[PDB]
Amino acid sequence: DEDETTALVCDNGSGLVKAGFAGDDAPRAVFPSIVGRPRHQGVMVGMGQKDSYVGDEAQSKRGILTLKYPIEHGIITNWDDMEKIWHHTFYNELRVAPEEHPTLLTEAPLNPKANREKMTQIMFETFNVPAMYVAIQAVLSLYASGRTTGIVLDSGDGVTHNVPIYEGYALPHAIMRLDLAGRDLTDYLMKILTERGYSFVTTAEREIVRDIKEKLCYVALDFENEMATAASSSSLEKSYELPDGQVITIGNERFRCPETLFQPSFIGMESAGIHETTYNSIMKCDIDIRKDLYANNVMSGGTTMYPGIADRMQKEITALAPSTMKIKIIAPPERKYSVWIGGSILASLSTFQQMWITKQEYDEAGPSIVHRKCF
Amino acid sequence: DEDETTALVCDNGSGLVKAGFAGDDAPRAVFPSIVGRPRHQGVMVGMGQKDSYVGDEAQSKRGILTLKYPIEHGIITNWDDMEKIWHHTFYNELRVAPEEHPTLLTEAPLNPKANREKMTQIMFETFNVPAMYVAIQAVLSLYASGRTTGIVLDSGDGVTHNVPIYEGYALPHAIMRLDLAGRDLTDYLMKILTERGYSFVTTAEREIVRDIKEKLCYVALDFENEMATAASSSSLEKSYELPDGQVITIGNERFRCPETLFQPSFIGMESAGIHETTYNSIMKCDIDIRKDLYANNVMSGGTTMYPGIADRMQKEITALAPSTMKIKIIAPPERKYSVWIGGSILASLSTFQQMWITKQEYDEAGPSIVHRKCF
Amino acid sequence: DEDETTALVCDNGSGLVKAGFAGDDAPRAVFPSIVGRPRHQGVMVGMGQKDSYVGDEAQSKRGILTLKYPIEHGIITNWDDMEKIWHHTFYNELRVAPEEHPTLLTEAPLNPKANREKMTQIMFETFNVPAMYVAIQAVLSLYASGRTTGIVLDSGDGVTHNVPIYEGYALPHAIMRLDLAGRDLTDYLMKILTERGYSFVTTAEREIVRDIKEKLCYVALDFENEMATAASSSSLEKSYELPDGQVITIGNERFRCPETLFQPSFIGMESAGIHETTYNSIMKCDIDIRKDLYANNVMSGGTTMYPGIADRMQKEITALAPSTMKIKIIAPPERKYSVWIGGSILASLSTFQQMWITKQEYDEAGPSIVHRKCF
Amino acid sequence: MQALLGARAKESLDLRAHLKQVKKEDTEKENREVGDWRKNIDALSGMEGRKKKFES
Repeated sequence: DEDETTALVCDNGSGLVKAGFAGDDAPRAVFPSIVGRPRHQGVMVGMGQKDSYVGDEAQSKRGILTLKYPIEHGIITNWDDMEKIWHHTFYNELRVAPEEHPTLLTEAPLNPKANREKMTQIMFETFNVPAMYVAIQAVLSLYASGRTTGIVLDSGDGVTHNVPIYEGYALPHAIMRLDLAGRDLTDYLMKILTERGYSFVTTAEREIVRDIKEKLCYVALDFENEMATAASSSSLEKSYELPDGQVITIGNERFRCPETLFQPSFIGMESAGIHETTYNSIMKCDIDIRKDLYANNVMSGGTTMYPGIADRMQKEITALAPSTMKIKIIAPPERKYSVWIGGSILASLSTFQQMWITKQEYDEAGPSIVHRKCF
Repeated sequence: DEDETTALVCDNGSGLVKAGFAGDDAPRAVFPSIVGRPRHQGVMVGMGQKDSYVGDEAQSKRGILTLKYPIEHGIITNWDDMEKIWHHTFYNELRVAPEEHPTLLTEAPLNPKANREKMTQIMFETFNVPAMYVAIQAVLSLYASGRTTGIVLDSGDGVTHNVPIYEGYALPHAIMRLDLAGRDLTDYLMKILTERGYSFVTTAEREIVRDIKEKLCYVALDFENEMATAASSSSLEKSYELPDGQVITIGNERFRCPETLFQPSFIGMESAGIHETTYNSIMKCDIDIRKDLYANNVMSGGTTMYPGIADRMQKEITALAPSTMKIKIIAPPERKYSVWIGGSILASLSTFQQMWITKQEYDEAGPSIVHRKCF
Repeated sequence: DEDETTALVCDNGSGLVKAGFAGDDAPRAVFPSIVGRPRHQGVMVGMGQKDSYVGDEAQSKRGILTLKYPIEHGIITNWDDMEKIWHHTFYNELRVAPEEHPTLLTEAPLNPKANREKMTQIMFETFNVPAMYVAIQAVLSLYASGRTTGIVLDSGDGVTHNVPIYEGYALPHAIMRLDLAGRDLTDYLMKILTERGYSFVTTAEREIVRDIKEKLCYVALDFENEMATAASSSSLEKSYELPDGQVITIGNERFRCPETLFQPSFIGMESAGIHETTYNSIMKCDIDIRKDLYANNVMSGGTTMYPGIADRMQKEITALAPSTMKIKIIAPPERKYSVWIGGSILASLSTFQQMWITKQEYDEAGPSIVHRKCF
Repeated sequence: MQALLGARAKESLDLRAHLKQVKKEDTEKENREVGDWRKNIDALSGMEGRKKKFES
């Protein structure tokens, strides 16, 4: 199935796991970060039926399953479900045995330390991986984009990291991590759709609202003007097909939900939005750094695909920035996946083959070693 | 005497009782659920003549008997008469004493507990069966049909069950058990035929009407067009031969009686009818489980032989159902006998041999054990 | 009956409508949200009779009526029936009507907005109300309870809202709406009473099982210990008198129905129960809010009349809550009536006299005005 | 691109033909209850003489 003894890459978020091998430009498969379990009483004998479902299995049989996500707000807490997702990911779909391949995993630098320690431990103790390396999603985004400098807004499912990097160096005092992500936008949409008469509360219903957002939503370049017409006419409405033949029609809610990115107060968060975080990450850096960060704002991850987002962000930051200065956004088509690609790039660089924790150093030190060896 | 000690299988309804051995595709014999008793003074001596008759004996000698049915709306109200029926069914006719074989009986999943408990008690205490298992009728319908997913609507003589099952699991919150059944259709026909000039009130008369229904009645997929002609012309009437050579003809009443399954008000019942209960069994399930239940309406039990019932049950559901969605009725030849056949299938599964109540566990726990071990 | 143009207050649910005039601390009368219709053909003449019956008329003549409820989960689906109920409520029994009085309505914060738009149109165009306001049920519960802060569990008939309020302000990001209410608890009870041999299907039967729940059921502080005894001994059983002189004897079903509040899985709902739901409304608020919401768990609406609810809720929240913290519960005798009572308080507060929509603003803007002027 | 849909088709055919198989099993292992009987007759071929009993 694979023709090289290369590194493996797995970007594990609170939404989905993107997994494949180092040297490619795409994951072999994307496995949702889900372990599903039946919530109903069985009645038929000898008709199979599993006790639990993993990844794509969990979504395929979801009609009667409650679906749980092992990762919350950027970190892994249900380490047991992570090991099952990984076993499936590696052995059934990537068709690899990590014992024979070094593995690269990712996190955000302002996430809690336990995440990198448990991810490292699972790969060394249950998979016997010869080596490990936990990467920075912002680093991977800059490699994928062809940059050494910029502000990376990685749009996670859990959290948004917001980090300035200059000439390959971290500028950590200027990181503005924000507790606003794709799962919060999804929760907001469940509540706004309730206002319109469509109640979405169960797992199947929650998965649908996420799917509605992905297909119907946008941010808009100008929220107030967009709402002035969206709130006044059916001409800005779009219908979504619910998987039972019924439809839901959504109007200004189509953008009011993504608007939370610019207005986090919509979900109860105290924040001025993603353009404030971008701005402060530049502003808190020295003036001989700022010129290069203004010219290199980097969009990575999901939400970066919303209509109006690259143009809106450039407008929102140039509005806060000084005049004369050029404010620019980098937003490649390798959207929602460029961080995976960055994983592939880093994992396969010759400059990175000395960065690995080996299964010698790990066995001698234990998982706390990841804090000294990765970043 | 048998090649193997397989379970005896018997489906005890409010209408018919059917039995045979596990592993075959048909019951050996069918009996009415009847115990008969003379309603006349004997005058000749040495005429044989029993104090009570069972099953086919009761029906064959019915000219001077009053006939009683021990089962009503799916449950046994007279266990003494069922004891007589089981002895006749299993030992006199299949020629197997339950003492040497496990016995598989059946009941609806929302069938009152006293009935599943009494069936367990009698087979263990009066027949000394070595093991028991009371099957879910919907499960057996699915086993006989070759389905794991669908709505089992068993429209029998006793009760219509309406249960949604997905991937071998029940969705109990969506079961619409309804007290509308084939026995009511028979009594309605006795009354409507009275209106036509052919009164029916006695046991013999009821058995004639049940025979008329079974040979002459139908549902009509489009009853409005069917009655517009049937109620206007003799060309739509069908003749029936009565036991004494009389002939009765029936016109729109021929389908108006079965129509009660869709129009329950004809017998004074407050109900939406079987097509709406099928609809709600589907509609009350999660949206990722309805797309499969709409495509799998599973017909079972008796009354399913009326021409037009499958098409009449698919058209009405389609009318209630969302557009785009495919609505499909499954109405196999294993109709009316599907529960018995499914019983045979369940009994022979290797995985089902771990489901039996033994005649050890039974005495330690008592008959309430049926709720710990069966369902 | 009245000598002043006081505001009228109506609390309209899927159960009953509580109604009376502002300034009172109780409704003047209760009007079941019912329209009854005969399900039988009339034979006698000179019998009076109605084409349709409402409220208490509908219940008094119910022996031959089918009884329908115009409201589902807080939404009016049949407003023509509500206008008949309201006409009776106002002109026949309360002896007050919107025509000569301003009117306050009670609603949930996420009640579909279209529902307020229609009720607004009806009171202004059918009943000619000079002014309107639609108030939050949680607000009304807090005024009636003597609080400005707390989690209000408004326990409706078809839905429970669960909204945290602090210092008079909504904390909407922490609303944990649950599709579980008093009408669903009734469904569980009738299914388990069906298992005991007492099916409840038709209208008269539906009303009886609701009445059984209200008079016999309770939650208790400890379900498992209550069941260990109730499932073992007749000393925990109670016989309820049915309308025809027969009785139903109920054991642990007496508490299993109410228990669905703590165990929603009993009716097929994917939920951890009202104490977890209350816990999350507190726990998702900022930590300097949390202490005041833990000290103010407010029970309102219906089902809170179940014995042991104050203790069951306080103990479960305390178990979920951080240690040191004091968890307190409010469960006043103004239960089930506190939403109506709060409506009276709010309608009459001097601070609220300018909060009314006049029938000037209404016609200039139309019914959608409620979305801008009320909430 | 050719293996995944193949596997899905294998699973679907397995479930359907397997419910067909479990029911056809019951059909084939027991084909005795779907049989019949000879139902012979005595017919009293002796319309040349009568019987000994007092009733005859």
